[PDB]
Amino acid sequence: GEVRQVSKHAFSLKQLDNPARIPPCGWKCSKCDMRENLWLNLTDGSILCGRRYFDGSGGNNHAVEHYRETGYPLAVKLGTITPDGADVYSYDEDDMVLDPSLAEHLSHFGIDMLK
Ligand SMILES: O=C(O)CCC(=O)c1ccc(S(=O)(=O)N2CCC(c3ccc(F)c(F)c3)CC2)cc1
Ligand SMILES: [Zn+2]
Repeated sequence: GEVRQVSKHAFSLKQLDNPARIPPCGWKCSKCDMRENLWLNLTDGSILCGRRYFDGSGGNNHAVEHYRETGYPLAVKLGTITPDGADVYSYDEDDMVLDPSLAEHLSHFGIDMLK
């Protein structure tokens, strides 16, 4: 349906130790020159570009390629984080999802969504 369901990964997500401090702006894909359509993987804090859709819109597939190598399922679209939530995608469930632990998962990378 249209409503975003809770990811089965959200409660128990393992976030790796020694995370980067993710700034509030100015990000780049670590694999190419893209400065828009960037996805923060919530396990490892990688910042990588969104996929090429079958219409030829979107990025260079760096975040999806990283998922295929790591199995790390949850990513948040940088620039969509507000006090009211964010755009969160599950590669595993293949859907936009709700992460009830989003505030904690972002706080891991020094992101205060409330700000
Ligand atoms: O990228 C990544 O690596 C991570 C994010 C990701 O894989 C992903 C996949 C599917 C969706 S979606 O199902 O919500 N939807 C898919 C069609 C999109 C679209 C594109 C162009 C349009 F012109 C349009 F009208 C719609 C809008 C978004 C959202 C995100
Ligand atoms: Zn890229």
